[PDB]
Amino acid sequence: MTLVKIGLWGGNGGSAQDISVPPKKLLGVTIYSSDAIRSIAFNYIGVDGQEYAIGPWGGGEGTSTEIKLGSSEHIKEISGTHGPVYDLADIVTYLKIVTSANNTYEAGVPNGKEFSIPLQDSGHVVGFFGRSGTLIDAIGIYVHP
Amino acid sequence: MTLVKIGLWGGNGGSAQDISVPPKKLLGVTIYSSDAIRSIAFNYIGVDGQEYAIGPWGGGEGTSTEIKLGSSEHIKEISGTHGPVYDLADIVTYLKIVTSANNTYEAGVPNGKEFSIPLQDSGHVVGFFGRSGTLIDAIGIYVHP
Ligand SMILES: OC[C@H]1O[C@H](O)[C@@H](O)[C@@H](O)[C@@H]1O
Ligand SMILES: OC[C@H]1O[C@H](O)[C@@H](O)[C@@H](O)[C@@H]1O
Repeated sequence: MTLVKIGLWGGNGGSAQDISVPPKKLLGVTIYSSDAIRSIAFNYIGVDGQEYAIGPWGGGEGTSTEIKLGSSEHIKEISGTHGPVYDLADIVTYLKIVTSANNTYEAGVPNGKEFSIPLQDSGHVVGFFGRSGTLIDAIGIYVHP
Repeated sequence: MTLVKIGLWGGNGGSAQDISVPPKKLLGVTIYSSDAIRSIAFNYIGVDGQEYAIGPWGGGEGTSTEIKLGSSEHIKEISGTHGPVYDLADIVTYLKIVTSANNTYEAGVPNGKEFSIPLQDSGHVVGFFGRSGTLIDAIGIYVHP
């Protein structure tokens, strides 16, 4: 009914990004990265029962990390770093996502300040918000209890 | 499950600590600290309507930090560091708590890996879990959406 909204982690560059329909079920996340997180996109079923394909936020290019999820496989842990890269002061530089199936996905290069959200009980990540320009300046999460 | 349970951050020393009645409303937090977090205690109204006085977890001593909260003032941001201190490898070394009234409370000395939970919308911290022995080895939070 009410999602928990946590973040964002990263700098103040770029423009605010968000979703207008709260997610109910996260189906996929696609990240592009080099030495920093270059884009994020994600696909979910809204609380309205409709499917949304969000993004990409950021300029992309680099190498892809494609995370596919569903009714039983949930994101249970997300962490990363944010800091200086490519002559910018504070960018999301690295992301690590762990699902309930013990599938681990990593993007970028650890560099800067840590953040981490390990979820217990039934909590899981269902969506994102943040800031983007050419890169992902900052990232935040929506958490389904 | 109505609360979001996040964490813990810190090492694997000490013994697991937790609460059994889910919190509805957090009324106060008491922290003792030196170069590390030496104890935490808190009191809350449970979902059963009863008041609970939890802790102290940890051995305490040092300087006290007393955080008082209520129906309008609650914890919107909690952050900290964990890592080596004294002759130990991974302890909660520092905590910063910010309330909806823009009251900020700090305990310990920043040292080690960062963690941070900045809550948006209606989310707020209502309780804690973690690990303790002589000190607070690790700390986690319960979040009310
Ligand atoms: O996204 C990284 C960077 O991209 C562009 O240079 C601009 O949008 C900046 O404001 C932003 O910080
Ligand atoms: O709490 C810090 C330290 O205190 C005690 O001596 C023991 O419980 C340890 O296992 C613990 O790591």
